Amino acid sequence: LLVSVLEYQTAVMRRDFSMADKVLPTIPKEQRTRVAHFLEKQGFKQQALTVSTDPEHRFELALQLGELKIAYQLAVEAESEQKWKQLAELAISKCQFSLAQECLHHAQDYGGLLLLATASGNASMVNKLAEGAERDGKNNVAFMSYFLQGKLDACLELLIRTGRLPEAAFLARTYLPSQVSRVVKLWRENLSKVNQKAAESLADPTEYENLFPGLKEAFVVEEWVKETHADLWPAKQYPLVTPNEERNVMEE
Amino acid sequence: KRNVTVQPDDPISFMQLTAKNEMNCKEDQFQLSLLAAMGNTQRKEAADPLA
Amino acid sequence: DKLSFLYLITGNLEKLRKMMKIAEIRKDMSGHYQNALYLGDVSERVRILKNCGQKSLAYLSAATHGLDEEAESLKETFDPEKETIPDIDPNAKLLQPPAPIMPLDTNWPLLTVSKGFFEGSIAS
Amino acid sequence: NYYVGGEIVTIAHLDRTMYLLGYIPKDNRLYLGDKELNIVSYS
Amino acid sequence: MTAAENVCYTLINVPMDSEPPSEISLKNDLEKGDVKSKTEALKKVIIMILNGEKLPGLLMTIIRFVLPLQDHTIKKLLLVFWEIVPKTTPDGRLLHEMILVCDAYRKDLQHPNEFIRGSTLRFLCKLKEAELLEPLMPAIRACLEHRHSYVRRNAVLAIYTIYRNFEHLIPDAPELIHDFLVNEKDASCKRNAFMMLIHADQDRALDYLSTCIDQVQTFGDILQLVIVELIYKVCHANPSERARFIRCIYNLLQSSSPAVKYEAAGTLVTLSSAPTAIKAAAQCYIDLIIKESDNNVKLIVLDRLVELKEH
Amino acid sequence: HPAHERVLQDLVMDILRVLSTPDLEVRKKTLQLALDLVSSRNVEELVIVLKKEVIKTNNVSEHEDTDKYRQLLVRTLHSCSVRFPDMAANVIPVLMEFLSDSNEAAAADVLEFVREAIQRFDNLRMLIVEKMLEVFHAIKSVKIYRGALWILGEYCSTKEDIQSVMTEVRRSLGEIPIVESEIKKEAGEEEDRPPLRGFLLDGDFFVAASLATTLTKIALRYVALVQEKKKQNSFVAEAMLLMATILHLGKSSLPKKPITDDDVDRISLCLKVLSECSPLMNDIFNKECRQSLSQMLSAKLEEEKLSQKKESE
Amino acid sequence: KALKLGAKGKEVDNFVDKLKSEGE
Repeated sequence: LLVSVLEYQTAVMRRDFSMADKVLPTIPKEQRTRVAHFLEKQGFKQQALTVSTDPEHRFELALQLGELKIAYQLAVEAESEQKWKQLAELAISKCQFSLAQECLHHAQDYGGLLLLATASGNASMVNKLAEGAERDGKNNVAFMSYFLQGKLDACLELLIRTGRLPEAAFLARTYLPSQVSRVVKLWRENLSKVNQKAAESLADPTEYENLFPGLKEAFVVEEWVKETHADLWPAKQYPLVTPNEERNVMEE
Repeated sequence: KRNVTVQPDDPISFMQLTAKNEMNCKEDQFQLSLLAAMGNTQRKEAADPLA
Repeated sequence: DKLSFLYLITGNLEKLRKMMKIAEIRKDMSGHYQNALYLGDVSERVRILKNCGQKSLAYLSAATHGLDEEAESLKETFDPEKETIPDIDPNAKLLQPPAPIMPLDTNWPLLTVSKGFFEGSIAS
Repeated sequence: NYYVGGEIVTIAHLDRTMYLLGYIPKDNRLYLGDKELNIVSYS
Repeated sequence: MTAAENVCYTLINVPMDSEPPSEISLKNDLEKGDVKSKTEALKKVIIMILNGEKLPGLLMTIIRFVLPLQDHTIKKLLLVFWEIVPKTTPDGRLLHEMILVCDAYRKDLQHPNEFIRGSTLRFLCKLKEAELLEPLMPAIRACLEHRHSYVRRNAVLAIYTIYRNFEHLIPDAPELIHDFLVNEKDASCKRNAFMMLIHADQDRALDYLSTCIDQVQTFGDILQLVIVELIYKVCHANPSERARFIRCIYNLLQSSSPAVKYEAAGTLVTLSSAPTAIKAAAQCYIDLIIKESDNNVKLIVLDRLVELKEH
Repeated sequence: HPAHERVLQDLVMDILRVLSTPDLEVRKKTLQLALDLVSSRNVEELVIVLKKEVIKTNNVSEHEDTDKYRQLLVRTLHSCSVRFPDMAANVIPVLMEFLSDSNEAAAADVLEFVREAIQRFDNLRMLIVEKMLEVFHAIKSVKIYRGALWILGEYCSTKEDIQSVMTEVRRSLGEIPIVESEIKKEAGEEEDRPPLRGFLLDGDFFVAASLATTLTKIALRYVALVQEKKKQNSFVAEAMLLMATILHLGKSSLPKKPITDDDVDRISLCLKVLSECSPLMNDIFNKECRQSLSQMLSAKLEEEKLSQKKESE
Repeated sequence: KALKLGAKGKEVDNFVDKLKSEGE
């Protein structure tokens, strides 16, 4: 039981920091973590951070003090997803959204990245998130991120690649009428392996145009939407944008 | 076996909005234990009750 | 969740808006926010974020999308000495969902495949 | 144990009842005796 | 229902060493025998019925020649006989002969011997035929006011089981047992009344507990255990009530009864996830493991510490 | 529960008080739970308590399960030292004293640990070789003796260590030539037979095949370390003499069982390798054998990770 | 006017105050 640790703790308890600072260099490195835990519980978190030699305890103290630079450096050394998540929460609370983005990426928190990118209106971040989420098999975040950008072709290919051919056909008919015949052929081919009669019953709009009323008009509307909505609106114009529920794109 | 694939319609847990003291409501273990002891517990997994 | 997705891919936005209200009643905040994303309803997204205590994200969403009255009301709830107000990117784009071209009110048209020899003869 | 500043710190777990004899600052050692007059020390 | 699907309260695997007594022999011993011969014949009949023999021809012989006897052993054996004997036809109708037995139950509920009343009330807890219970209800209610605690404690259990199975026969049972609980002095009667209220009307059980909550430490260990069971069930159904009962459960960690300490520690973990509450419960378990000499207790309480660690 | 694990880590020292119970299953579950709760914060205190319990098992000869409890403590200290390599330096010297134990199972678990530690932790090689040379003469089990010979043969890197191994092997064989020494002993010109000579006379020549492999490894290494040809040739000829005298003993009527043809082939192979001293044979004995151990240990660790990953996946 | 040491129930109050400090 080191005298120097007890003298330091006694000096801190007496609030004689001038004596504590003289005793501190006499405390061996191995015991500094115990002294730092004592300082933290006494409410001297900032002094605990300077004394602590334990990278985990320094990380927790840096988070509680909001010392984002020290917490970041310790999170890089520790390679722990849980430390990156805690640092991301703190960075969001301090409005350091660039650091929060980096921490959420290291934590593989694709939900947090989507939340940050949609809040900031950062279309480039949403696109990188979509491609990243698609590579890491987070297909829900990938789909949402492509859909929010209006990248309907990427949403359609994602549904085809995941084997969701019925949902891909519904998406194609609703948003991409030009792609319907391609998706229905793939859907028939896949359904034929399970139920050949059900596969033959699916109408292809290329063979049976009469079963798809308005599809020819929908192709003209799809080209019109691609030409007129090519550029994303500035986020500040949101109050001026009619919600999609009130828009009849076929009439426009 | 605990990593259920998160579906698009699954609830998003916002840990910042959850009160720290929400104990997950465990099922009443006494009543489950009594039903199990009497033999009236249908085994959850194997006997699909609609079999 | 599957029902909300079905209404989205069929273009039934009216029923999708009913699903958003059902998520609100069930207190499924994640499902409520997801349905508000499918509808492009930024005003409900701001309301959900405000109710969940996410003041910073609620302000960011309201101020970025030109909801100036809600953004001002949220701004008054920030302690000006301790809390930094987020800067709004003036180049932020509106992530509006695409409008349905041809909503799917009827079932997929099935060809009358000749009723298999058994179905046609037994039914009579 | 020792008490300092409201904290109790355990020095050692004793396997028998020991009695405190004294502390010698020069040796950095605390001395204890048992009922059998066995003397033990702790750093 | 087959005898195998029926509720079985008693199993007796006696080797039938001697020639299985003929139904005619049993009938003669029941009709003409002395009290000892009738007692042995009735024991044999009960064992035969428990082993799956159907003796419908003996029912009226027992009613006529055994039921009117005032012998205490025969009275108790008859309660076991009435527990196992088929009371209904295959089509679920009550046997006409059972009306004669219902009057015997009414007489036994009014018997001058308190142990006959108490044993009959305990038997009525196993009766599933509402038509047999309906004419007994006035006599069962009168047993709540009996001078002997042995009758009162069993009358509470009879009312509880009748209310649980046949609410329409005694719809006022929760109120009647609440008024009984407030006025009762016997610890076993209080426990049985409180146990009924936990299952039938938790709000009345909580109202009673709220009047006595500061005195729970002074109660007997049996009543403390049932109070801990109520607190667990109520706080599980309604998490907002946890804040009210934490202080009561923490006081029960200091109980003199090790059984109460164990149940209080288990309940405290369900009431609070706070580090201080978990530490207090875990220390109580460690202290039980160290102080209790029985290895069964040590191993099972160690498993509670392992379950705590899984969180 | 990962949220509760950290709270139980603070209670590890209280859980270890359960080791006062004499029951082996209670001790086994307690040690497993303590090992699963080991962290960087409590490993040092845990290792000190486990060392004290190991030392207590030497003084308390009376309990039937003392040997099984000793084996459990050794396995627990092994797993702690693999997880926390900084503790290995403190644990290894205490565990190596158990190589002289009559309990072959506890000594085998120690030997497997020492083999893994000497391969993974280069800084411990010197300490392990020095301690292995100290305990080598006290080893009673043939299997443990064979494993100790292999470790000394594979990891002796200095000229002094190689000479010390040769000296202890000679001491364990006794007077050479063995056949001439035993005939002189019978002519008068448990008899404390050096342990290796005891094993050979009992007919356990598989130890001699392992010794021939060890002597080949150390002789080839000695030739690389020593520049003086006369000393190189003397040491190689001495290693060959030890193999030749064992072959002569094994073919004689003196041992309880004759040497097997497979052990004769193995010792004859080692003699031929030492006679030719080819660079290919030197690479096989001094590099490829150590690489094969490293590949086996990495493969075992990958399969354990894959099994844990299949359970987690 | 003697100094009173130890109030009955202080241990329960200290436990409750600790639980409140832990957010319960």
